[PDB]
Amino acid sequence: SALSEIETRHSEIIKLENSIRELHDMFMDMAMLVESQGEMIDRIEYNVEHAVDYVERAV
Amino acid sequence: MRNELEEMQRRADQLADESLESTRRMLQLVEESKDAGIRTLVMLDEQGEQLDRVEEGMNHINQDMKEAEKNLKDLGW
Amino acid sequence: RLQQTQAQVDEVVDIMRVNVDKVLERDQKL
Amino acid sequence: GSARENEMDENLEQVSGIIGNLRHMALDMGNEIDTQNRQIDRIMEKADSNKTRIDEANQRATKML
Ligand SMILES: [Ca+2]
Ligand SMILES: [Ca+2]
Ligand SMILES: [Ca+2]
Ligand SMILES: [Ca+2]
Repeated sequence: SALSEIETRHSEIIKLENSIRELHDMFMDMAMLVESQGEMIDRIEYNVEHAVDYVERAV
Repeated sequence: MRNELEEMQRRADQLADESLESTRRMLQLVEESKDAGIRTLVMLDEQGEQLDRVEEGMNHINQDMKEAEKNLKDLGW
Repeated sequence: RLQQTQAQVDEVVDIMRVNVDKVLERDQKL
Repeated sequence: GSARENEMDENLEQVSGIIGNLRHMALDMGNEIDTQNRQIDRIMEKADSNKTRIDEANQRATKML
């Protein structure tokens, strides 16, 4: 029974590690995803700022 | 009987040793998650302000096109 | 106390999955 | 043994506290993204509206020639 509670406790430890690992992988994916979009927004901000200048000079 | 008790104890020990190693790995995985999470919040905050500037810039364009239209209306075109 | 952790982690997982779905959506708008 | 059990217990206590921060971070993230998604939607709309008016102004002008 001492061994028995270690054995089932062990299974739950492993289950907990799997979830934590899944959670860690999501937190890494999110950051990659947001970083990538950081770069798409740099170009949009640049394209827009120049369209602003264009329209302003033309009027 | 002594062989059986010793076998059980050694199994308990070793299973417990693996549960410890697992909690150590958990600790590295949550620590790193926190850092990724923090990094994400900082990038999102930066990008939030970038999107504000873009929206403002679309509002700018908007108002200058109202000037252009008022000019065309004035010139009969 | 172990049990309160497994459920706590699976809640964050659910929350991060929705969040990642929104950001795939935000990726599509850009 | 008790040095192993005590360490396993401090580790888990520590993981738990950090899971609590991760939940808080994931929720803020979610909110900030909902807000930026609405904002992106107003930007897309305004960019398309801006481009229609640009094309129109030019087409009116091209009649001047
Ligand atoms: Ca940037
Ligand atoms: Ca850049
Ligand atoms: Ca045997
Ligand atoms: Ca044996």
